[PDB]
Amino acid sequence: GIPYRTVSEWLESIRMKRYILHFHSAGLDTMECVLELTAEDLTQMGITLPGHQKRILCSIQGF
Ligand SMILES: [Cl-]
Repeated sequence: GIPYRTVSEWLESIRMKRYILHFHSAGLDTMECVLELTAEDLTQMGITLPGHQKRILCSIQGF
């Protein structure tokens, strides 16, 4: 990939679309915006549950 074309498609595929507003209000609206995200970025974004951070960060590493 990137094997996803939209942030929304990517999040849905990893079952984290519950965090879609968190990504948009932090101005991350394309796949290229997310490639270098860290657990610190997620926390600051309000995504703090560790298994969810892991789900998201593992997915990006898997691209
Ligand atoms: Cl993109």
